[PDB]
Amino acid sequence: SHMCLVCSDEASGCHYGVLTCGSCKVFFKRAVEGQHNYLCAGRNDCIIDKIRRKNCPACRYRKCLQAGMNLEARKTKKKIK
Amino acid sequence: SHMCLVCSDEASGCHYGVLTCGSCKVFFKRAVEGQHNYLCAGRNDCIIDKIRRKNCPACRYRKCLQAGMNLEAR
DNA sequence: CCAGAACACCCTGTTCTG
DNA sequence: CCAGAACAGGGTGTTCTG
Ligand SMILES: [Zn+2]
Ligand SMILES: [Zn+2]
Ligand SMILES: [Zn+2]
Ligand SMILES: [Zn+2]
Repeated sequence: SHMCLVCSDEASGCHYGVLTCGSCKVFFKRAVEGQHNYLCAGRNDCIIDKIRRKNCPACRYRKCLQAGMNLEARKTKKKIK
Repeated sequence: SHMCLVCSDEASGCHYGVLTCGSCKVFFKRAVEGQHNYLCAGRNDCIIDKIRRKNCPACRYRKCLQAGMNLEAR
């Protein structure tokens, strides 16, 4: 019953190594598999929350990285301990 | 040959009273009618240019109004 | 030439499947 | 539980129509 660490929406589980909602889970996967040459229109600190997370993919992706999301998370936990 | 005064894309003609591109023309009309209440994720001063105009409809719509865009101007 | 409508795509987020 | 795929919708921008 926790909150997505990236956007504070209703979290759905531990995804790519972090507590997140589903939207952030698929957003991160899409961002890492393509290019993430996104551009912030503000000052690289946009507020990423449930209604505003769509505004700035640049800052959203940055928060994903900063919370520790990574593709090999599940496979890394499966080497422990 | 010219420049949209809202997003700086190549403008297409005078729309709603102002030199704008086509995307800004239709954005503005949708903003006034659909009257969604948009919310900035920054500080209400986002850069509105070709690639970023889509990031912040609140600020884009503000820049539209500030450039003089107006529905009943014809 | 411009307003408005239609179309066509992208991005997103929910649901399905392995 | 959680990854990845599929599917459904909203916003955006170009083209079409009045
Ligand atoms: Zn989230
Ligand atoms: Zn940002
Ligand atoms: Zn424009
Ligand atoms: Zn803004």
